[PDB]
Amino acid sequence: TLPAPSVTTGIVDADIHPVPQDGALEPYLDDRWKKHIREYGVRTTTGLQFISEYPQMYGGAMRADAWPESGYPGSDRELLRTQLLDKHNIQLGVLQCLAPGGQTLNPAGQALNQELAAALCRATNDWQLEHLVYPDPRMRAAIPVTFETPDYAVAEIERVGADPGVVAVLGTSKTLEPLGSRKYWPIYEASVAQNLPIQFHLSQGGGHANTGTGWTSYHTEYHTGHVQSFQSQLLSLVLSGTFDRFPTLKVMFVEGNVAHFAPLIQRMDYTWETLRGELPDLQRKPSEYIRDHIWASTQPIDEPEKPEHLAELLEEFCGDNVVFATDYPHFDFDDPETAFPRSFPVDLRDKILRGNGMRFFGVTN
Amino acid sequence: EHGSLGTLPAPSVTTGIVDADIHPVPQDGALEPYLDDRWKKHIREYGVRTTTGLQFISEYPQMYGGAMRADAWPESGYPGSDRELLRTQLLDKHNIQLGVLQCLAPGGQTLNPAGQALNQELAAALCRATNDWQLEHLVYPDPRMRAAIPVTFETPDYAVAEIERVGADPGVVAVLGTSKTLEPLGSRKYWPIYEASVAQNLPIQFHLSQGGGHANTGTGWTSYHTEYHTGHVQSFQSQLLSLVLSGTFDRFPTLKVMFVEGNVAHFAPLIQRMDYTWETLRGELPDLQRKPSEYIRDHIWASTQPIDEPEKPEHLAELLEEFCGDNVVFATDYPHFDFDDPETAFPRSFPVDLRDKILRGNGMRFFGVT
Amino acid sequence: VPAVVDCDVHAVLPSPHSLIPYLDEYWADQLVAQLAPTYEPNYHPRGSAIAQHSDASVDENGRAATTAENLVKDVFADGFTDFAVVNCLYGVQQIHQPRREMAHARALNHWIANEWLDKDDRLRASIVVPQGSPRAAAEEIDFWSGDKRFVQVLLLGQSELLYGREINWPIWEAAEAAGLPVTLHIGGVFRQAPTSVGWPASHLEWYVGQQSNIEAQLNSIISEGILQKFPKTKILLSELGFNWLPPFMWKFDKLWKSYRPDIPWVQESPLELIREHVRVTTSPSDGAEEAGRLDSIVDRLGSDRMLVYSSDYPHKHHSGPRDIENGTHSPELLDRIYRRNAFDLYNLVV
Amino acid sequence: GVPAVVDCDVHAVLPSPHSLIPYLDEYWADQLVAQLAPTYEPNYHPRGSAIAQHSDASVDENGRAATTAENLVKDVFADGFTDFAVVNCLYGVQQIHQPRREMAHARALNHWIANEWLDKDDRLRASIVVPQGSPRAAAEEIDFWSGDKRFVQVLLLGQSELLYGREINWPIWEAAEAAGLPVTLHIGGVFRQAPTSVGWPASHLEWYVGQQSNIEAQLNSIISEGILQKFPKTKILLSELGFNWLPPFMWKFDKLWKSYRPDIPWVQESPLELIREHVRVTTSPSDGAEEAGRLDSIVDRLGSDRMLVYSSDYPHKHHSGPRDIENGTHSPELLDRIYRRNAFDLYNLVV
Ligand SMILES: [Fe+3]
Ligand SMILES: [Mg+2]
Ligand SMILES: [Mg+2]
Ligand SMILES: [Mn+2]
Ligand SMILES: [Mn+2]
Ligand SMILES: [Mn+2]
Ligand SMILES: [Mn+2]
Ligand SMILES: [Mn+2]
Repeated sequence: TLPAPSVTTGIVDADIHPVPQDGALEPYLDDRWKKHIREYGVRTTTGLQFISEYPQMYGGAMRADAWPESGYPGSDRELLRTQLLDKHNIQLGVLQCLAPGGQTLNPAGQALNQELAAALCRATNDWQLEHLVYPDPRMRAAIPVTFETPDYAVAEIERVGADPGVVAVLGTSKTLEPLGSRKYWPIYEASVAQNLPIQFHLSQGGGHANTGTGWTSYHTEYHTGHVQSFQSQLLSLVLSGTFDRFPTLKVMFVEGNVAHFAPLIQRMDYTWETLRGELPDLQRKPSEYIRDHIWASTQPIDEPEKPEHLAELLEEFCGDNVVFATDYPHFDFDDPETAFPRSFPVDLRDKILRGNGMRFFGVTN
Repeated sequence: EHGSLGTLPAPSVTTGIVDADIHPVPQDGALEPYLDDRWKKHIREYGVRTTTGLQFISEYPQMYGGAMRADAWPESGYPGSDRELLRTQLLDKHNIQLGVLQCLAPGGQTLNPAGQALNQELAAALCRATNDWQLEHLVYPDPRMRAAIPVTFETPDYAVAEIERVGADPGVVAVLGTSKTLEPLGSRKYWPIYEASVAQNLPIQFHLSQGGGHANTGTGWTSYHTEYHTGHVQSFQSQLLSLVLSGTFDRFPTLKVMFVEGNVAHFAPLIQRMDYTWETLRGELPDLQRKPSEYIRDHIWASTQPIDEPEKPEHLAELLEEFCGDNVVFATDYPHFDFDDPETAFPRSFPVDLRDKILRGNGMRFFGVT
Repeated sequence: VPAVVDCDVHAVLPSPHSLIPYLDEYWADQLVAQLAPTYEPNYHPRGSAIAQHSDASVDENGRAATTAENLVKDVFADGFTDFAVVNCLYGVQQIHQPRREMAHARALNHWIANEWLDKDDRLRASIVVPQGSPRAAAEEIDFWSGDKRFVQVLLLGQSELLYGREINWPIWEAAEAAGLPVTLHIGGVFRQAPTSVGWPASHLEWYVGQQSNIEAQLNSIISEGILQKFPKTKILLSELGFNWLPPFMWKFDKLWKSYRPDIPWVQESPLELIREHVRVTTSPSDGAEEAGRLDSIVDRLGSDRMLVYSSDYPHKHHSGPRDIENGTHSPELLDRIYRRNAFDLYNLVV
Repeated sequence: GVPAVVDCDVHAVLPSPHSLIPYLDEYWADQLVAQLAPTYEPNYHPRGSAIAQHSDASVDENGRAATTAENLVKDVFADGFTDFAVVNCLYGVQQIHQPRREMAHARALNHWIANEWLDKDDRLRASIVVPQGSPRAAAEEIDFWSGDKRFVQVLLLGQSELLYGREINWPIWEAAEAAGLPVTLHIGGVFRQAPTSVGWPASHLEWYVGQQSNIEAQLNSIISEGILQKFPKTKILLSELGFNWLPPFMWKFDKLWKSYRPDIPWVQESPLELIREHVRVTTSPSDGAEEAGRLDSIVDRLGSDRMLVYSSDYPHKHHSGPRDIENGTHSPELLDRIYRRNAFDLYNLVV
C-alpha cells in the first residue's frame, strides 16, 4: 500500500506534464478503441486530424533542453527524475497528463466520442500510476475524467479515485457549460465522496470560441487569452452556489495566472452589492467563497513592472490559496529558485512552496 | 401513462382527426396562481433572460403581424389566448378530437420557450406553471385537447422531476422539447429524460424553436427572413442524425419522437444520404444495432404543417412515403399565419388512404390512442 | 482650461416608435406592421437595481433618462459638470437583417441629434454604428463626421468578430479619418456565448464577466496592428471597470516579448501602447473608491493619464460618481481624472 | 469542338507541410521548421477510415493515395474515359487562425498545385485555395491566379466563419466573377462554431452526413443577400455535398419567398429558378440516386437536367462508384449532360 505523500525539506509542484511514449497506453486500452484511433484519430472540436486549433509556436512550446535522446519532452521518466524532481527537490509533483501521445495539449476528456474519451482517460490513469507514480511516489496523479459525460467521470472517480497515488481530479479550463452548471455537480459529488479536490488546467477546445467575442488571431492573443476562461469559470462556480451545495469542495485553477483573480473578485463583490437581488439563494458574499474553495497555481508567474505589486495582488486574491507549479517541461517553466521577486516576503513564498499546496491536496508531514 | 393517475378518460378518435400542433397562450397573469412568490418577483425585476441580449424579444422577432392569421385575434388578448374562440374557430370547425397543445410561451411580455430561460430554476418553475395552467384551463374543461408538457431539457434533473409529477395524468399525451439544444439530442445528457418519458409511456415532441445556445445554422447567423424561416429545417436534420446515429433508440427501444413544424419531405433524402454514407463508414459506430433508416418506422414521426409544396404535386406523396407513410401526422399550427386547413392542405391528387391515416391512424399510433 | 466632461451618460429610447420620424416610409410603415418589436437590450434590465438610481428623475412610465430635459436636469444640477457624452444602447446591433440594422442605426443617431444634441449644447454623443456591416459602419461614421457634437464611435464590448480582424478595419479607418475616438461599452451582439466557456446563467454573472471580452478586444486591436496602421487611434473603455487592466497588461507584455516575430509591426511594448492609446471611465469603480485604492490602481497601471471621469447616469452602482475621491490623497490625480485626461479625447474647454 | 468529359472533383493530398517549403518566403519557411511543422491535414476524410481511399488506388511509400500527380493521373485517366480532372486540395489552411500565415500557406499551396500538379499533366485543372478568414486577402489570391487559366474555380469550404452572403464576404464573389471563375463549396469547414445549429456532432459519420444542412444555409444566404443580382454571372458548384436534399429545400424556400419577397425585393425571380440556373452539383457521392430510376426521379424533382455534373471524388471510396449513376436513369441524353454538357457551362473545356 503506497504511503501518503510527505513534504518536509522539499516543495510542491502542482503542474507537471508527462507524456506516454509511443504505444504506452495500448496495454490499458480495449481493442475496440485502438482500431478506432488508427482510423479516426482522436476527433475533437476541430476540423483537423492531428493538431489542435492553436498549435504551438517555437519548438512545440517545450524547453529546448528537455528533449530525451528519443521521444517528446516529458516522455522519459529518468530525465523527468533528474531534470525536475531531483533538481528542485520536489516531494509532491502533481501529474497532469494533457495528451495521450507525443502532443503538447490534446486532452483525452475532449474527444467528441465520449466513450473513446472515457477509455483514454482510463488508460491514462492506469498508465501514469504504474509507469510514474508507483515507481517514484514523489509524483502523484491528477486523474483526467470526462467532464462533459458526468456518468463516465463518476465511474472513473469510483474506480481509481481512492488510490493513494491519486491526489486530485483533472478537468479542463474550457467546457460547453460554465462549471457552476448543475451538469457537473455529480462530478463534484463523487470527488467529495473520495476526498479529492479538483484541478482545472488551461485547455483549448470546450465547444466555444477561445474568447467570448471571437476566435483569436495571433499568439499573443491566444496565450494571454487563456486567463479569460478561468475568469468566467470562477464567476460561475461562485455565483451558482456550487459551494453552497458542496461546502467541502476545493478547486484549483491551474495555469490561468493568479493576479488577475484579485480585481475580478473585487469587481464581483462590488457589482453584487447592487445586483445581489438576482441571486437570493446564494448564502455568502461572493468573495467569502475564495478562502475555502478557490486555489490557483503560480506558473507562469505574474511579472508586474514594479515587482512589489506581486505579493500585494497575491494577498488580495488569497495568500493561503496560491500554490507553486513549474509547468515542466513547457517553455515558460518556472524555477522555484528564481520565480519570485527579490523583495517577496519569505512567509508567503514558503507557504506557496509548501503549506498552501499541502492543505489543498490534504497532505501532512 | 405506465400507471395512470386520474379519472379523466383516454382520448378517442373515431370520426374526427388529430391535430398534433396547437399553440395556446396564457392570458396575462394566468400563470401567477402557479408560481412561487420568488419567481413573480424575479420576473418583474429581470424578465426572462435567455440566449439573447434583448429584454423583451427573441433574436428573430416575427415579421407580419407577429406571424398570426389576422382573423384569430380575440377581443382583448393575443391569438390563442381565448379558450372559446379556439374551441369554435378550430376544434368544432375541423372536428378535432385529439388536439395536442404545444405551449412554448409563458405569455405577456415574454414569448420565448420556458425551457430556454438561462436561469434554469426559473425555467423549471415556468414549465411547471404552464403545465398546471394548461391542464386546468384547457384540457380538463375540454378534453378534446391534451397537453404536451414542456420540461427543461437542458437540466434533466428538473425535467425528470416534472415528468414524474404530472406525466401519468391522462390529460398529458407527450413531453415537449425544442428543436434547438446545446448538445445534439442523441447526447447522453438527455437520456435521463428519455428514460423518464419511457417509464410513463409518453412520446416526445420537439417543436421548432430559436435559441439553443448556437447560431441558427451550423455556419453562421441568418440575415433575412427567408433564411431564418427556411433555416428551421436544418436543426431538425441535425437532431434526426444525432438521435439515430447515437444509438439512442438502441438504449430506448420503445421511445417515440416527433419533429413538430420541421417539415417532412426533406427527411427522406436526408435519411437516404445517411444510409448511403453509413454503408461505407459504419465501422465508426460498431455498436449501432440497426441500419440507420430502420429506426425511422419505430421511432421518428413528423407533423405536416407547414405542408411541403413541390412544383409537381405528385412528389409530395412520394417523399412522404420515402420518409415513412405511417409516421406523418396532421397538424394545423393554430393560430399561426401558415396555418394548414385539413380540407385544403393536401393537393388535389393526393392518395386518399395516405391522407386518411395522416389525419387519423398515424397520430393515434404516435400518441398511444387505441 | 479643459472642461469637466462626464465621459459616459445614457439616453434611453422610449420605444421603437421614437424612430418613426427618422425612418424612410419603407422602414416606418414596416415598423408599425411588425407591431414594433423593441430592441431594448438586457444589459441593464429595466426593473433591476442597476437600471436607475432612486434620485433620478423619471417619466410617466417610471423610467429615467428617456428625455434630454430629465437627463440635463439631473446631471448638471450641482454645477460640477461642464459636458456629458451621451451613449444610447438601444440594441440596433442585435438586428440581424443588415438593411434594417443600417436603417435603425441611422434613425437612432438622428433621434440623438434632434432630440438631445439640439436641445442642450452641453451634450455630446457617440455614433451608433451597424456593426454587422463594417463597410456600412464606416459610412455611418463618415455621415456624422461633419457634426462635431458627435465626439466618438460607439462599439459594443462583445462583437461578432474581434475588432482587430481585418474585416473590422473599415471602422477604425473611418474613426481615425474623422478624428474620433472609439469607445467599447458593456453590451454585446450575443452572436456566440458571452464567455469562452458558455452562456452565463444570470445578468449578474454576465455583467461582471464582460471584462474578459475587453481583454480579448484590446489584445486583438493591438496584436492585429490597429495602432500602427491607424496611429491616431484613441480607445475609450466605457463602463467596463479598470482594475483588471494591470494584470492583463503585464501578461500581454511578457508574451509580446516571447512572441515578437509573430507580430513584428508591434515594436513598442503593449504596456506603453495601452497607456498611450487607451482611456477608461471611472463608473463603476469596482472598489477603487476605497481608501488608498485609487492611488494603488494608478500605480499598478503605471500611468495617471488613463482614467476619465464618468457618472454612468442614470445607472446605480455601489459607489457614486464622486466617491473616487476617497481612494486618493492627490489633488493632481483628481484633476487628471476630472478634466485633463478627457481633453486628450474631446478637446473640450470651459 | 465537343464538350469534354470533366471529372469535376478529384483530390490532391499534401504529403506534409514540408512540401510547402519550396514555395514559402524565408520568414515563413524558417518559421514552419522552427514550429516543428504542425500539419493542418483535415479530418474531413480521416486518413485511416473507409472513405479516405479506395482499395484500387495507387499509393506512395507511406501507403497514402493521391499525394503525387503521377499516382493520381495513373489512376484517374487509366480507362480513357475522362478528358480533364479538376483538382481540389483540402489541406486545412482555412483553419489557420493566424491570418498572415493563412495567406502565406494558401499561396504556397496553390504554388504546389501549379508546379507539381498542373505543370505535370495538361489534363489537370485546379481550384484556387483562398484564405477565407480575410475576404479581401481571399480576393487578392483569386486575382493572383486569375491569369493562369488552369485554375478554373475558387475553393470555399461548406462551413465558413460567416455565411457567404454576408456583405463581409462580397469581395470573394466579386473577384470570382471578375476572373470568370465559378465558386465551389466543398464539404469541410473552418469549425469556428458548432458544425450544426444544435451543437457538435459526436462522430465523423454524423458530421459528414449533416453538412448538407449548412449548404442550405449558404445557398439561402447567397441568394437572399442578393449575390445573384449583384454578381449576375456567378456560378456555384457544390462539390461532394450530395444533392438529393436540394428539391425539398428549393420548394420551402420558394414557398416562403412568395410571402417574404418585400423583405428581399431584389429577388424578383423565384429561388427555384435561380438555383436551377446558377447552381451545379457533382455526382460523387450519389446518395442513392444511382439506384434504379432514382436519377430520373431526382432530376424531375430538381426541375432541371442542367445541374448534375460528373465527378469521381478520387481517391475517396463511396458506396457506389463514379459511373454507377447510369443505373439510375434510362436516358442517354441525361447521361450526356451529366458526363460532359453540364460542365461545359462551368469550364468551357473541349475534347
Ligand atoms: Fe501546465
Ligand atoms: Mg436569501
Ligand atoms: Mg419523377
Ligand atoms: Mn504550459
Ligand atoms: Mn407549431
Ligand atoms: Mn408556427
Ligand atoms: Mn455606461
Ligand atoms: Mn471531393
